[PDB]
Amino acid sequence: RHYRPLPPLP
Amino acid sequence: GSTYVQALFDFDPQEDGELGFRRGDFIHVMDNSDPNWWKGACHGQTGMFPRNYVTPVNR
Repeated sequence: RHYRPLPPLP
Repeated sequence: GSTYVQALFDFDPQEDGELGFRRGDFIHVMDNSDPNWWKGACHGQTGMFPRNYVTPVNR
């Protein structure tokens, strides 16, 4: 799948 | 309870089909089978969003 690596929160 | 959350931080689409919302958008967790990306909705649109950009509601 392409869940993508959890991005950095602001 | 209602499968939903709340974007703790406004989120933006990084790929093609990821959920798009802004802080306060209740993401309709449509598929929390992912540990960091729940396939859910927010306000009429659905897709993949980071479960962290939101928070689980209802208790």
